[PDB]
Amino acid sequence: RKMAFPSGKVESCMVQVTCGTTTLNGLWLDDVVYCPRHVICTSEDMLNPNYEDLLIRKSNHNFLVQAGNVQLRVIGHSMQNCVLKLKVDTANPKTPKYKFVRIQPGQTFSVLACYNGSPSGVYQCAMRPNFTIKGSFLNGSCGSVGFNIDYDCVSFCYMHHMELPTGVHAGTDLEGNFYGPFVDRQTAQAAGTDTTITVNVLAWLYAAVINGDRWFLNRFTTTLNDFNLVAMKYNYEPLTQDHVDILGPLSAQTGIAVLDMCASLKELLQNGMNGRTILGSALLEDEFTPFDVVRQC
Amino acid sequence: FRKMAFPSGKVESCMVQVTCGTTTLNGLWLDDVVYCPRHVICTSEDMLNPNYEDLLIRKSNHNFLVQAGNVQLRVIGHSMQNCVLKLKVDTANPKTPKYKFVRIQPGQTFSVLACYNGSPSGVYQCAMRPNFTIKGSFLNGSCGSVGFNIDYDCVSFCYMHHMELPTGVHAGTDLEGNFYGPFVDRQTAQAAGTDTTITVNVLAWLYAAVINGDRWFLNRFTTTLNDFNLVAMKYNYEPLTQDHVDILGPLSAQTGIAVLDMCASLKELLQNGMNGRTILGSALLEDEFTPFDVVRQC
Ligand SMILES: COc1cccc2[nH]c(C(=O)N[C@@H](CC(C)C)C(=O)N[C@@H](C[C@@H]3CCNC3=O)C(=O)COP(=O)(O)O)cc12
Ligand SMILES: COc1cccc2[nH]c(C(=O)N[C@@H](CC(C)C)C(=O)N[C@@H](C[C@@H]3CCNC3=O)C(=O)COP(=O)(O)O)cc12
Repeated sequence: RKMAFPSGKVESCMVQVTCGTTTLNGLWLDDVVYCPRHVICTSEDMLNPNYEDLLIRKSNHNFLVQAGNVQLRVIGHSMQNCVLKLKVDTANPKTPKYKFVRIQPGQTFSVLACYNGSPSGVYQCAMRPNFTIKGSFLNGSCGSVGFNIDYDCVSFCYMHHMELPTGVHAGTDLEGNFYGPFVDRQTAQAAGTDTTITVNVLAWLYAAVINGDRWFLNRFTTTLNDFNLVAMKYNYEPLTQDHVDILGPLSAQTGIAVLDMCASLKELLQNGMNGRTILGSALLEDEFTPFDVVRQC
Repeated sequence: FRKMAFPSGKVESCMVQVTCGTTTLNGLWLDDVVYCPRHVICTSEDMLNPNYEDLLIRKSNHNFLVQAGNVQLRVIGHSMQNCVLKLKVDTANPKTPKYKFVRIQPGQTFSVLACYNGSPSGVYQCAMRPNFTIKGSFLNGSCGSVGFNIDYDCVSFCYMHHMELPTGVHAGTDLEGNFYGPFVDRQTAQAAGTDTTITVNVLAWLYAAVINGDRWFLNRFTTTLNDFNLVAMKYNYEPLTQDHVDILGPLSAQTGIAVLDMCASLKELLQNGMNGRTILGSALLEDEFTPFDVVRQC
């Protein structure tokens, strides 16, 4: 099932940042607070703000950073693409081991949704191929982060900025770079047309096999280039070499070649399910990575 | 609209590892007591059918090996409340939250924090099914994992994991050791009563889908409460009470759709199938969101 990482290490890092009357969420790691730069906007700013000129008018004493109602004093500020970095005078004693990472489409992560620096909920998300995520966010949620946990090291990968007219969501990595062609303006932006995450559909077929559901296994094989040409015709992502490599463990475990599996999914694409389920669903599931399959299992 | 768990940090600070001999599971460390399932004291040979009390009198405090991360806690006492072992230790959990022990009623949801060897591993949302099972995600060594709700800094523990049924649904107890359902902490194959679908939750979920723009299942018809329950019972859905009607008010006030209107919508879904369409991306009528879960998310 959809399963989030335990959130306690990220929870102890959430703070709020206020400019005038705009309060977003921030991420407090060591003695730096990271938040979306549009906190320095007010209403007339937003259509096309001048973050350069807006941040010139700013001084350290304009920034109210609070862990709860305890203020942390700002001693430096700077902009790095779309994230503001506020240097504070206290190193967060609950700073976990961590890295900032830029994820690829198809990869999953947990979102800690927060409001006023207060965690509200946790859930698993997948970065769609059009660099949106299908999240759950109200107003006040900007600055909420997404993350993975590997050996109690936290890999921060997403900071939330935007809800698109289609209800899906957009944001940056922790260096302030948007995933996708989105800009942090009060603007109706359009997502690229999404596609199905092929490497994840394959992982899910392996998990079916691991569990005894293998009727779909065929006797054929394919080249990777022939599958990628047939896959794009069904709005499926083409497979990279990195995709085949992370399918490796599930391949070895089931004994099924990655490219026989590809030839098996192709059949499911040309001929459908035939009123037959796979792991209980009538639809192919594309938001479990091979890591998520191995994670449990 | 996603299935959302409560932040698990408050529970993470409480999970520990409990080992007796060659069996290990998770315990819950609040104040100066560690709570764990009682079959941790069982040998392999014992687990088929053991006398738990005589198994416990023959126990020494020093045979219990409680590890909280890297520190070993010392057991200065023990007792047994139903299927839950209470291990008094010489150290109080300094990170003990405001908490309470609650017995959940069927249809209600909670967050499960899946743990292994006392280490948290995942968190997700479950519902107490009508037949007092939960459709969990649990492996070897998950026994002692807990379910809980948080309500303004207060944690309400409602479930401790014990068992996976042959059908692959799961069973356990409240934090006073009383099983949900007719299950026992024996190593035997146990079946549950026939399960049903949580009606008021499906309706909350239909209301969720309208709030997210999905409207294709709405219709102009309406129904009486009793004529809806006749059809719901026919399809193995729980009955709808007036109380359930009232709990749904906020969603019905919010969307402009009277509850008895959404029931006519659900009745037609039950009698006509979904014709290959989808609601909030699901091919199935989802019944593990309560009205409170929808309200708090939307
Ligand atoms: C013409 O305008 C539009 C037209 C059509 C679609 C549009 N979409 C946005 C947008 O999304 N705008 C960002 C801010 C940008 C301008 C930097 C925003 O509203 N983000 C929210 C999260 C959002 C709100 C609810 N659910 C979320 O995901 C926060 O993170 C806290 O913002 P608040 O200060 O608390 O209101 C503007 C817009
Ligand atoms: C003939 O026997 C059977 C036949 C058919 C079905 C059966 N089902 C069970 C059962 O579920 N038994 C509990 C222990 C009893 C004594 C209450 C258990 O087996 N295991 C887990 C949780 C489980 C592990 C797999 N998924 C979970 O949810 C623990 O965590 C504690 O024990 P372990 O640490 O694994 O040794 C026995 C059985």
